[PDB]
Formats: sequence, structure tokens, C-alpha cells
Amino acid sequence: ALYEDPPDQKTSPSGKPATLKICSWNVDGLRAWIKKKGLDWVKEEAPDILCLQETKCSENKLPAELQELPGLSHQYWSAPSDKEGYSGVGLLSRQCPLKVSYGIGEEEHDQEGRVIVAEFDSFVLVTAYVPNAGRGLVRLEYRQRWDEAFRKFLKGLASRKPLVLCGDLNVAHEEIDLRNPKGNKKNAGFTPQERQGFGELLQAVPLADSFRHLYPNTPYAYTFWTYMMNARSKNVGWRLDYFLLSHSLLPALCDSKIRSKALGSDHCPITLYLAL
DNA sequence: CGACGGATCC
DNA sequence: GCTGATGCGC
DNA sequence: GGATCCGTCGGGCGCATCAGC
Ligand SMILES: [Mg+2]
Repeated sequence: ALYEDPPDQKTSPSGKPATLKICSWNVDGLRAWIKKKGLDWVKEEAPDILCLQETKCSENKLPAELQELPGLSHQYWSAPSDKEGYSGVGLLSRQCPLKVSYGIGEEEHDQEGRVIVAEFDSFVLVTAYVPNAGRGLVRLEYRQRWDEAFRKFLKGLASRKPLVLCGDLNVAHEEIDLRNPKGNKKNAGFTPQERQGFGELLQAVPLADSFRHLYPNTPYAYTFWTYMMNARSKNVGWRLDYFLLSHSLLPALCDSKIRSKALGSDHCPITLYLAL
């Protein structure tokens, strides 16, 4: 079954207007994505903050088109050392953040280029590219260890102002979050271990899944489709990309969108509207 | 990782 | 410098 | 004997490195 994201709701339950628009996108190769016109779509979307995953691009190789973004002029990039064509995340913002950091504790040593933390006036933003369990689950145990380290890192951050965590969390939380739950229960992204880690993330920090909070029973809503076997044209997909919010931000929540039609990667953008 | 072949269920 | 094969991970 | 289950198989994408010229 195909899916049509509902219209943008731009006012909070309190009646406050959205003042902040955040877009998150696993671009599956930033240089390729730009050649496939992904930046033209960002311009049409005009977010205040853009978070990117799988840039697969060290900062010296960023295309000049990224120098041409006057409304997203504060840019922060992270890539892993000695593994440049993998991972990589970016955060681009209209306003300058108060603080920026990289990693979840030991990036000066680990340097994975998967997490960026940016503190703004009223909230802390984290964008993440969560490590894949891999074909045949060969990296599932590392993913479980990373999950636990990430949870405890985030619990620390949420100690002060509210948290917004966005990005490719590389798990479909529940059966409604992918088209083939039963066939994928032993595949990366839908193992009981990864699903449980996502549940623990929500409970331990604590965080709410913005999209599911708003649309708790909506099926066929995905953010990823394999390039293989024309899966996207059939909407055989997974919901891997999320906006998770501290409970204290839920009165600020206007909408959480899935931009199904934006091409340029095997994930589509997701967009958050907050009334701060 | 979805398509597919083959086994199992009533 | 440039192409395309191969490797590897998603 | 249609629906469901389950294990196996081939493989699209992007980017690095390499050989060759
Ligand atoms: Mg990917």
C-alpha cells in the first residue's frame, strides 16, 4: 500500500505557532546526493536546521554548492578517520549554536563521525547515524554495546534543557514500522536486540517518538527503501529515521513529517515543526 | 533485504 | 588525470 | 489447497583503491 503524508500542522496544542523547522536526511553519499539535486529540495523545504547522515565525505571534499546556503551558514561536519567513504554526519543551522561537540564520549580517540551535539538557547539537538548490525548480523554485538553507550551519554545531556534527537537510528521499532516484519526479524534493523535497545532509549532518557506520538496507528509510513527490486515504487520500506523529544518538549510539538517524494538517496527527508 | 522455492497448517 | 574493475559496507 | 512460514539467493547503490595508460 502506498502512503501520503498528511498536511503540515504548524501550530502547537497550546495554539502557539511553529517557530522552528528541523530537517533530517540520510543522504547516502553527500556528493552523489548533491548531483541528484538533493540541495534543490532542501532549498524548497527551507529548514532552520538541517541534519545529514552518511555524508561519506571529508570536509575538504564538500561541494562548493554548500558554500551557497546563506540561510544555513553555520555548518558542522564530522567524518571518521581512516574510513572516510563511510559514515559522516553534518549539521547546518540558520542561527549559531551555543556549543557544538562530536561523538558520544571518546571521539578524540574513537573518531567515528556518527554523532553531533549542538546546544541552542532552549534545547539540545543531537543528530546520529547509528551503526548498522550488518549483513548476517556480524556487527550486532557492537551495535548493542554502542546502543548502551549512547543511551547513557544521552541521559547525561538531558540533565539540563530538553533534548531533540534526530537522524537515522537504524531500527524499525515495531512491526508497524516496516512493510515485512516477519521476514526481517533476523535482519539488521529489526532484530529483537535492536528493537529492545530503541525501547530502552525511550524509557531510560526518557524520550518520545514524535511521529508515532502524533500518528500512533498509521501504517505504511517509511523513511527507507532498498535500492534493490524497485522497493520504493512498491512502498516496501522501513521507518529508520526519527525525531525523538524530551517529554517537556511535547507541548512544543506541532508536527513530524515524512517527505516521501524527495528523491536523491535510499532514505527520504523527515521534518520537525516545533513552537519554541 | 525482497523475491522466491519449498515445507507446514487445517 | 581519467576510466572502470574490484572491494566493501549499506 | 490457499495462506503462512522459513531459509536461501542475487544484488542496487556510493565511494575508496588499484591498474593501466
Ligand atoms: Mg545507508
